[PDB]
Amino acid sequence: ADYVGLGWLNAVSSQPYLVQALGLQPPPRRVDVDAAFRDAKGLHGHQPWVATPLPGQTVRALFIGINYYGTSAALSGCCNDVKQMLATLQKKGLPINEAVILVDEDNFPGRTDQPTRDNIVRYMAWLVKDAKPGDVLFFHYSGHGTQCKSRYDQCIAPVDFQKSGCIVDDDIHKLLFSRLPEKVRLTAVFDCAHSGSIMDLPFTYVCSGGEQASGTPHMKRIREGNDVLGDVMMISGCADEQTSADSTGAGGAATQCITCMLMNNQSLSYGKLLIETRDMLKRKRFKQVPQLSASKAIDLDQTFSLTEMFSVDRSIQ
Repeated sequence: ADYVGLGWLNAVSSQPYLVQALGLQPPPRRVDVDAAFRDAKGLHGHQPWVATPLPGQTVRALFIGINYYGTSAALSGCCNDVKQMLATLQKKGLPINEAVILVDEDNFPGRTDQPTRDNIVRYMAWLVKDAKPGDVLFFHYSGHGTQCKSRYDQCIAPVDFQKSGCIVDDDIHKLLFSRLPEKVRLTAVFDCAHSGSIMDLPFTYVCSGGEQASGTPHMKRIREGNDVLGDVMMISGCADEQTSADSTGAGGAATQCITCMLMNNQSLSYGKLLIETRDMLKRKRFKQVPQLSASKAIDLDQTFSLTEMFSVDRSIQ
């Protein structure tokens, strides 16, 4: 229960790891959200550490890390990403009331269960089911992203995807984002080397190579219409959108982005902080740059946090 003390902040690798593309999958079993929320009743997490509670706010968190041990899909770094995520939240004192940890690593302290399709679906429902105004939700996934046939969709691969199929981004959006009420904040981190999904969110900002701290970044609308009431922030990695003057991938970029953002001790804005994070990723030889997506156009002059509602950038329709 002292994840920092186990070396999970400072004594594990924070370097890129290899992620070879999973390859096209057969059609998945689409989510019945009713069943998911039914099967979530009676599910519970545990308090992973003690920290100073935030008055008027409760914090819930779901962490998923999948290494696919023993298979041709095996990855070396995804459970290690969850280690770093947990230790960073502990170091920064996020007062998590209930956490669920779905990892396939044995002897992982605090592990709740295996990251199978059915567990991922029902625990995604668990994360959002009790959400009241002021609540703070946190979600982290590190594992394969790929594509699956319809009846292509972007999807994530549970540890038992070979038997149970994948989970479509469209269904993740419905489980995690669509059922939040107003005045609830969620942060979702998706560390997928080979899916460019932003989980169908309407606004995004990519911190590409030409951005400068002395610039004035804004999010942009990329989808018409919106079904998310809550304040959802997503961090992922993507290809640099700056044109260069000059499948296998690097895993771990999104996790390094969020942990770096949190480890910065200076209360920087979203905008300034993403520049620092972009520079870190390049330094450490990651392929990706930071991508911040959201359910509202966030004013990037707002201070980064996990806990606060967004200040809306009224310049973005």
